[PDB]
Amino acid sequence: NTASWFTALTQHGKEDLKFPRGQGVPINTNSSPDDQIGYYRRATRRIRGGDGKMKDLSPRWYFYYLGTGPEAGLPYGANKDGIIWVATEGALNTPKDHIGTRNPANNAAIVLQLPQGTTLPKGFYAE
Repeated sequence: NTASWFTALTQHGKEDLKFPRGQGVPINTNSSPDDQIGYYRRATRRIRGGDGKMKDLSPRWYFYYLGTGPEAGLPYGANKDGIIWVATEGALNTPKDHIGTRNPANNAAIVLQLPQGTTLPKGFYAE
């Protein structure tokens, strides 16, 4: 009943999303150095195509702070298909339930922006 705080990263290539061991956490001025840790979750959608058959759209990757979201129970590093982990140096490996997720009724999504020098895999674009 709740959404990611940020807009999604859309996967346009065959590469899966992945970041080096200090990159990938979206910028949020209303968060602290301890909170800068979370995961991206892949969300695939299916639509009626041109032949009338079902077809997959491009996968979307949504960021959630650690301890929040559809995989709030997973500890950092947990093995699960469709889940990739990110953290910045100094972040605390504790659940961020104090941040939680977004209610689109009273909060717009934060435009996802990565800090200067973030290395993305092929098929991903940083605004």
